[PDB]
Amino acid sequence: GGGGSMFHVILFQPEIPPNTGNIIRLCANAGCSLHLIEPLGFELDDKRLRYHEYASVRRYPYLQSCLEALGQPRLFAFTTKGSRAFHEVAYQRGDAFLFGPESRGLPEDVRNALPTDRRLRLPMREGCRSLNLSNTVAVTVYEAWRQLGFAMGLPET
Amino acid sequence: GGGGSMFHVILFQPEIPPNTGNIIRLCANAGCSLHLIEPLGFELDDKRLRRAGLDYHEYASVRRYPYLQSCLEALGQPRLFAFTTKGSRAFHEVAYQRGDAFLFGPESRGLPEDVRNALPTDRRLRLPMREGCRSLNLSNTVAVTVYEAWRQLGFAMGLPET
Repeated sequence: GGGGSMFHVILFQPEIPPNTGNIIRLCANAGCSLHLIEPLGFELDDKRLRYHEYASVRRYPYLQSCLEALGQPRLFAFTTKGSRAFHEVAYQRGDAFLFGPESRGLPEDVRNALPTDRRLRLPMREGCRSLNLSNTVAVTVYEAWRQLGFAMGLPET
Repeated sequence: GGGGSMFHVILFQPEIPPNTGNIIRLCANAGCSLHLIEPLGFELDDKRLRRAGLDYHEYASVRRYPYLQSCLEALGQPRLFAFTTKGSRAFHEVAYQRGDAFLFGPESRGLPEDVRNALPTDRRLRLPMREGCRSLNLSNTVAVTVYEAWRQLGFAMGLPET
């Protein structure tokens, strides 16, 4: 209902309002909770992407405040610097997924607080541009959701 | 056998440029060609793509057509799947294969009824959703669709398959 959701999506200092808009819609369709680590590059009444599709959007001053509030969930970081392909992991309910901001990496110190096998990467072809952040989150969430059989409800608390 | 990209992504009358900006990056990363059925809701041509920074290898795979049928003929009539909320079959039940083409409707309207029904029922696919939700963003739908099909092919990166 408000944190008993399937996965937790954590955006570290996101910068571009439409991306976060599209991630809110994605988390709604997939039953995930969304968490934003300040500072943000936009305020949360802008540009409404297109009542309460968004009310399930928490913001926090620091990564650690978010993770305390969530109960220290199993955490994976999704970075181009990953040591391991995202699809090799056995995801499970309550896992948290941490993504960096659009125009920069996730800080070195955040990435290195995670075990090596939990710094994950999507298949990035050589010489290519980065993927859009929202598409990255969608692909990550839908792969983890697929491993759970696209389960819709139980529990919906 | 006449497929030199992994998949073919076809946008029917795309309206919102950032969605197509995002899908160009996804197709480049996954090794897919991208085809846009006119009219578009925005400007797109090789000069604009070059002003963005794409060189010949990258924007040669981004092409426009007048009609859906003109596009399919240019591709050799590949197996075609259409991705819609009115689909009958869940998108993850298909066994995809190299050279498959994926058709997506516009942001505002979804595919024309006559386009959707031109396809066999078992190739009208839907993505899973919470009950009573609005569709996913068009570029998220494409990303999610392509990466599931690509996962089935082991994420083969530019493998020299015929």
